[PDB]
Amino acid sequence: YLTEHPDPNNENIVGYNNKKCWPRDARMRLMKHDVNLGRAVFWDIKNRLPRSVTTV
Amino acid sequence: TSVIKIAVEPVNPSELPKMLDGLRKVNKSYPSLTTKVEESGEHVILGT
Amino acid sequence: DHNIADYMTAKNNVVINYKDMNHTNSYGIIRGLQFASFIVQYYGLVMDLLVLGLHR
Amino acid sequence: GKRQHQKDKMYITCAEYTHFYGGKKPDLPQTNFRRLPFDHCSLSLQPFVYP
Amino acid sequence: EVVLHEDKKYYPTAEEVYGPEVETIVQEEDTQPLTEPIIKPVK
Amino acid sequence: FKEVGIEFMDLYSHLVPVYDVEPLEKITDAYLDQYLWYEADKRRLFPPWIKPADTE
Amino acid sequence: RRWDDDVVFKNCAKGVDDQKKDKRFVNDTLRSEFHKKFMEKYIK
Amino acid sequence: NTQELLDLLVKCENKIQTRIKIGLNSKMPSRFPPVVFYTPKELGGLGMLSMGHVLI
Amino acid sequence: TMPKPQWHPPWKLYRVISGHLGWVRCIAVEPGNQWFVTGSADRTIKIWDLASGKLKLSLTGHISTVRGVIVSTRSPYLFSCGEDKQVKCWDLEYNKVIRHYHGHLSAVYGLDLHPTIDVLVTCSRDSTARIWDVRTKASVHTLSGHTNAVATVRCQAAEPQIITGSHDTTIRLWDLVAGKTRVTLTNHKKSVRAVVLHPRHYTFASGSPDNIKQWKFPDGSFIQNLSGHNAIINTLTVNSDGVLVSGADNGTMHLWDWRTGYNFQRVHAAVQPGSLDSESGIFACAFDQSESRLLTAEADKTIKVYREDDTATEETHPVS
Amino acid sequence: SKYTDLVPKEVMNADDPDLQRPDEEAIKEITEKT
Amino acid sequence: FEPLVRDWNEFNDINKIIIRQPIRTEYKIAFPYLYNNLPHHVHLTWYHT
Amino acid sequence: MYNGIGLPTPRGSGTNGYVQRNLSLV
Amino acid sequence: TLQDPTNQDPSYYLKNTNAETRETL
Amino acid sequence: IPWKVPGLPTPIENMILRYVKAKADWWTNTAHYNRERIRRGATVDKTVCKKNLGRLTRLYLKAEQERQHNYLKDGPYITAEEAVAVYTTTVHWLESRRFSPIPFPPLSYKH
Repeated sequence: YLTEHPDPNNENIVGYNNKKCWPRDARMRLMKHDVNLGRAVFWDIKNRLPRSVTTV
Repeated sequence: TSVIKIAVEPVNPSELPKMLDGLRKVNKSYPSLTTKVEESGEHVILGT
Repeated sequence: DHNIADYMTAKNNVVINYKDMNHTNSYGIIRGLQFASFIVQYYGLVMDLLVLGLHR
Repeated sequence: GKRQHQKDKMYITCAEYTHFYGGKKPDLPQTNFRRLPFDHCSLSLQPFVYP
Repeated sequence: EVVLHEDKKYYPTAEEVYGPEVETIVQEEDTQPLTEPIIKPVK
Repeated sequence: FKEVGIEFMDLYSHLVPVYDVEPLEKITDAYLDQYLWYEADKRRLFPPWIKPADTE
Repeated sequence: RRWDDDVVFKNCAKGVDDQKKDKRFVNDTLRSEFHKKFMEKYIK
Repeated sequence: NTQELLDLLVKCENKIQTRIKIGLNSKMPSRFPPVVFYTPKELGGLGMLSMGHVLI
Repeated sequence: TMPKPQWHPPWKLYRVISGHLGWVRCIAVEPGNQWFVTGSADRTIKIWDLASGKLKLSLTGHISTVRGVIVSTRSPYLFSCGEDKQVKCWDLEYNKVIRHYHGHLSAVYGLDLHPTIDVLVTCSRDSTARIWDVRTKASVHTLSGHTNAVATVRCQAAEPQIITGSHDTTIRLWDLVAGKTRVTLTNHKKSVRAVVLHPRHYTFASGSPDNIKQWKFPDGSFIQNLSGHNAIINTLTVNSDGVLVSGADNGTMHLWDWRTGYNFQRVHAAVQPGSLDSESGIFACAFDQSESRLLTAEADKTIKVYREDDTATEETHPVS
Repeated sequence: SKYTDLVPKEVMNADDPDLQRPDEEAIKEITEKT
Repeated sequence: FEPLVRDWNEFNDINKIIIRQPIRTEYKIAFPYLYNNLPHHVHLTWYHT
Repeated sequence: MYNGIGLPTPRGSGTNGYVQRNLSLV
Repeated sequence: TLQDPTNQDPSYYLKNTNAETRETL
Repeated sequence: IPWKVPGLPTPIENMILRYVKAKADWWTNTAHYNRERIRRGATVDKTVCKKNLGRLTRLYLKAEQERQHNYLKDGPYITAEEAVAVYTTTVHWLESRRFSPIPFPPLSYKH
């Protein structure tokens, strides 16, 4: 993922969206490893699916 | 002795230098006021 | 049976009309048909086989 | 005059224009704290073994 | 190539129609809040 | 086939398309819908990850 | 023998790489970016 | 477990009762004691089910 | 036939600004060259930065098309009129509407401030003009006499103090204190939509689809007929160096020499990407206070900025 | 009312001062009057 | 009256707090600049006579 | 809003906004 | 300082082509 | 519905296309912010909800009718390769699960 989408300024925390319904102890902690793991999983699943049939 | 200890922090983090400017000014103006910076970056005031 | 398949696919190809405007549907499905739910589930099955593998 | 319908007015209200139609958003915090722990490799983002 | 319906562009670009010597500004959002005055009084 | 009419159900936060099909055709579609689901359930077309299932 | 061996498609999210929709200002309002986002939000 | 809902339910129960009082051209609370709302339809009341008389 | 006209360099487009969502109908520059203000059919008033071309602020009080804006020189106010029959005073210390004027019967088409006295003059589609006390919001006078919609209105210290051109193709020169017409000028054949007053020449020009006519104060004595712009002209703007700009309804500008009536440049600008070729048109233009840049508010919803061309000489572009 | 006042008047700079606007004292006096 | 004014952080964290006495509202009225983040339009009260 | 508890305004809530302390704390 | 807190082809898109797909294309 | 008037002079037609485009912008922007007010709860009037629903329907059908036209002109979006891969994959799935295909219902069908 970081090969295809290099991020020098570490802005990946900005787009990521988490549940504001829970308290701060209960929300997702937006740690560097976990934010990039989540984006990499999503990107891999998104590459599975041709844009002409559907997308995520 | 100054033993009462209060920690301050700007609301906009980008506004941090102005606060530091302000801190030096209160340090000149109150004779026994102490200002420290901790390891974790808190700015601390000691007063009575 | 190919007769039923022709009936379902041909049934999606209709003129849609609200008030003075009308056009032919030729691309997507019309979700308000009675058997549309079947189509979605069956077509969704194909998308599942893309996201998984055949093996998984 | 009575300000009877103030949310639904004959124009776009000031707060509504700010929040939806291109007014200036306050935009307070930007990447306030994003530091990898010291024990982690910068490339892998996982605990190093040979630093 | 083949361009999807949400991808497709109908009109040419602004710097295609005006040229290189013309600078195009698109302002969708403004840079001040309403709270900040245009003519600020001296304090 | 005949043309279908379209309206929108206003749910105040979004709009939902509502399709109006002729009655004769609608009886034929409803019969096909029941038949297809019965035979597909008997022949095990849809694998169990496909929800909503009848059982729960 | 990676876990994505028998996966039918690859590279399908290579086009959407960069978002620059803002700088393009179209005068036609049904073709504008705002209206396309509007119609995507509210007819769902 | 959702406090937002409990606030919303108290508001909504009061709006329904107030609309019935508006229909009668009066909002004075003693002409409309809760017996007229909560009493079941089998005794002549409106019979509304309650959720908003809780402590939040 | 005439003397040799003065040489003026050509102007070229250098900046296109695009942020409104309807026709830009009016434009005005602050007295200190820092910002200009445009009003739109969008119903928003936008304050832009004159140097960078950036949007500073938007103000949204109006109910219909904002048809004219002007900035006060002696107070921090912005005055706007609109097709919703309403004239507003905006306080730029607060960015708030602080007062409004009532009594107009139809759409207000333009407005101007008297340069010494604190009155506001607005012209309207009910074929009247009105003189308003700025403070106490009272009509001191209604100038009446035109038989169709008054399209433009201008003010000066010298007599006559108010000039109004109208859709009944006449110009009227008014006594401000009595509120009566002094002079009526009926030389045009089609409706007079734009009038401009020279900065120091004690003359004025008026425009109609026929041709521009140039007249002499105080009595309205006809001087000259400036001909060639065969289009409905919406605005006249005069420079201090003697440049006259005529912006048409089909999108063409003609630059003219005020002295001799010589037409030295014709400009027709492209429209923005989305629009139709019929969407080109110019509703207003204004020089800044530096007079270096020319701002035109247009019907393809853009603001175009023209700059005088420094590389060109008399040898390159001769005066014919 | 006549014909001679619609023909184009002389087009040249015969008199720079005659077209010039009045001085500041006169405009201040008329401003105060009005 | 009606109100006049109408993120994850380290400065506000609960593991660092020594809850000895609660901070009442009276204290925030009494020393408003000490116990409030954002005191706008606040008046200092007479201390003692 | 005393001690950081309660509605800043009771208006439009549908209730009078009376707040009491929990008596079943341990 | 290691740490200071104060600072194309048609058969593109098409991995794993099976026998019937190769033969058909 | 496409509007053409064959005789009509082109100054008049340019003026008409100008003012129809202006009214279209006024109409569509009003649709845009009354929907926001309806969603946030700011309006309580039912006739404005009916008018917005009407305006919204017309805008949706203008867009959808364009989408169908582009589908026929700009080609199918599913390529021959992607279509054959989808089809062949489904065949292998159904073949491995040993699915017997549904027949046409006979008229002497017991159910």
